[PDB]
Amino acid sequence: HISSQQHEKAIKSYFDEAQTQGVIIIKEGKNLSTYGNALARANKEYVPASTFKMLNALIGLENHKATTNEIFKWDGKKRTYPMWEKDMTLGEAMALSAVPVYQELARRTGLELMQKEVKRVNFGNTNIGTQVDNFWLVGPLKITPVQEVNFADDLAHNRLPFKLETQEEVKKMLLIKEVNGSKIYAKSGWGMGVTPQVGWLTGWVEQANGKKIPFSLNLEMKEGMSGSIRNEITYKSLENLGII
Ligand SMILES: *[B]([O])([O])[C]([C][C])[N]S(=O)(=O)[C]C1=[C]C(C([O])=O)=[C][C]=[C]1
Repeated sequence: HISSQQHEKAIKSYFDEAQTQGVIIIKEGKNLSTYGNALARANKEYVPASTFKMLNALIGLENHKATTNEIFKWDGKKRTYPMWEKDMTLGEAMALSAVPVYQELARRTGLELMQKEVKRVNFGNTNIGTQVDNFWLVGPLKITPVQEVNFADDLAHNRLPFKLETQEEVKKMLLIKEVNGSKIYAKSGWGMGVTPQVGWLTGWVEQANGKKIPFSLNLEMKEGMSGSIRNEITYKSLENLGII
């Protein structure tokens, strides 16, 4: 019974109250819906930041640069965050957003193959530049929220150009929340190497009946915001729309 005006006002208020500017794009079948407090962000380009780990993992597994059980050993050097000072599989590194592990994977893939594969998937502006280990953090690779939700839609439905098994293995790494009978698969991003900083949460809800509803949240991370605001706004928005 809830009007579209009320859903739009509610979701906008979640971004307003977090003192940020952002959008969340929802896709139902082929139809995009855009909510939030800065709708024009929907077709603007931002660095993908750690959302690129979804594609990095697909590329590295497909090309035999790692297995899902391989343990990437911590090299013993101090990390930016202490939670990264440990040995990790790709899936554990996905959950911790452990940049160093995915930088190792990118170096195994190498610039030539990485560029070919990013072009082959047609991800964002497709440009990785000359540095195989940081192009998703500081540019030149960029992507819009519409492109991110369409990438999530492709992955959720096994439509990316990788083996089915590769896509299933990466999707298993993305389960972040179980709500009643729904499952939320997503990857966060926080681009601290750019100004303004960008925050992302891109993924999909798998409902109990099996329908998959992709989404992409994109906002501005401000001084002293918590990363959990990305999750909190996303979950509140999905709940307001009755998706979870
Ligand atoms: B990534 O998560 O976006 C990674 C590389 C840009 N972000 S970071 O290392 O600069 C800060 C960070 C963010 C997150 C997150 O949840 O996205 C997790 C750990 C560290």
